[PDB]
Amino acid sequence: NRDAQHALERDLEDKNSAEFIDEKCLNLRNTSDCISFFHGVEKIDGTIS
Amino acid sequence: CLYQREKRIGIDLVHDNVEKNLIREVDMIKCCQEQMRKLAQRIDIQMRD
Amino acid sequence: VPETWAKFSNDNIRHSQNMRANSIRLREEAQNLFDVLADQLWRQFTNTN
Amino acid sequence: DQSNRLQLCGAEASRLWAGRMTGDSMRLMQDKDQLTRQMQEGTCRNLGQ
Amino acid sequence: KVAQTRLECRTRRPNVELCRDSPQFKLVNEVFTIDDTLQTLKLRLRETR
Amino acid sequence: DDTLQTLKLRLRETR
Repeated sequence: NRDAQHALERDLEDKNSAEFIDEKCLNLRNTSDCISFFHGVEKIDGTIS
Repeated sequence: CLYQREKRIGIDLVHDNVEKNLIREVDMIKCCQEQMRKLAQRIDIQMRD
Repeated sequence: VPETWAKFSNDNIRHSQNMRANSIRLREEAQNLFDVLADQLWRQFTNTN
Repeated sequence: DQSNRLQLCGAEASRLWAGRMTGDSMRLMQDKDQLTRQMQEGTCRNLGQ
Repeated sequence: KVAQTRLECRTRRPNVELCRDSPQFKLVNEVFTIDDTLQTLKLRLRETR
Repeated sequence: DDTLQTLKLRLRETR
């Protein structure tokens, strides 16, 4: 049971980090600061899941 | 609510997630008003121009 | 002065269009600030709850 | 007479060409602005989902 | 700039959460389309000059 | 030029 709890809470913290990334991307606007250019668009398509 | 934390007596008189959440909320609201006021001053300068 | 029809500058118009574009940028900035600041305040409020 | 007619005809050719170019130029601007705005808000809604 | 800053921060997702979803498709789509938009705009600017 | 953009759209979608 403790091992299964560890697996569940692993997946919880992964989902929470994905949350934080998702709201930080949603908050971004045109006039918002901390924004910059990034030539690396064609390499973001490499994922796993 | 932060003033209502104070009359708590005993071993409960500690700082928790709720305390730092309230501090973060207070600082966020102060920064809210500061950003709005600076933007209004910029609008004033533009209107003069 | 030739006869003041051989002219193609009247720079007051250009300056005024520059100020109009700058004011449009300021208005868009204020609208974006409204939206993101209200959304951030809700997120912090529900986290504290 | 040929020189005078050629100069006047060249002036009116430049007339019609620049007038048609200026008339056509604004629709491209408007359509590109609308396309950019709509696709950005579609991206934001997809992020929300 | 909005597109590329959204794209860069979403590649730092954790391991199982690095997900190729429809927002990735929309961001890549928007980068390519705004590049083509920019290109035809400078071509028209050169013609008008 | 817009039909080329539509064809690129459909290419990426089908891929």
